[PDB]
Amino acid sequence: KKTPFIIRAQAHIRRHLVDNNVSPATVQPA
Amino acid sequence: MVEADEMYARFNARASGGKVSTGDAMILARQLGLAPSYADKQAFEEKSGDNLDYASFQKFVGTSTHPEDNIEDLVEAFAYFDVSKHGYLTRKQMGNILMTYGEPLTTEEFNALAAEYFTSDQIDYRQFCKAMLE
Repeated sequence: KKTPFIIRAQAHIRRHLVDNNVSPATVQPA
Repeated sequence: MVEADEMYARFNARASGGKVSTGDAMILARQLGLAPSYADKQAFEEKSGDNLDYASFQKFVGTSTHPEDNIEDLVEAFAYFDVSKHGYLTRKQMGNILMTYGEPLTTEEFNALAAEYFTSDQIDYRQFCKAMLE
C-alpha cells in the first residue's frame, strides 16, 4: 500500500527535474 | 489550480496546430508546478486521446493537481524500507526504492536527482520528501 505514495514521490522528483531534460515520455510501472 | 495565464502561455508556445501531445502536457504540467504521474497520463489518454486542444489540456492539468499529497504519506512510504529504523536511508537504499518500485526512475533521472538533492550515505528522507513537495 506504499507504492501509490512512492509514485507520488517519483512524480514530485520528476517535477523538480523538469529543466534537466532527463525524464522519459513513458515508464514501465512496477 | 495553477496560474492561468502561465498555463495559456506555455500551451500556446508548445502547441502545433493548436494542440499538444499528452507527452508535452506532462512536461508543461511540471513546469506549471504540478506532479502528474505516468498513470495520470495513461488514464487521460484512455479518456481523451493523446492530442489535446487547450480545453483538454486544462482538464489534464486539473487531474494532475493531487491535492491529497501529504508529507506524512510520503515520509512513511520511505520509512517502510527503513528496516533498522535509522531515520535515514543510504544511497543504495534510496536508489533501490526509486529505481525498482512504483514508476521507476531511469539511471539518468536518478543520477541527476542524486547529484543535486542527495548529500551522503545518510539521506534524511523526511527532509528529502519536504524538498520534493516544495
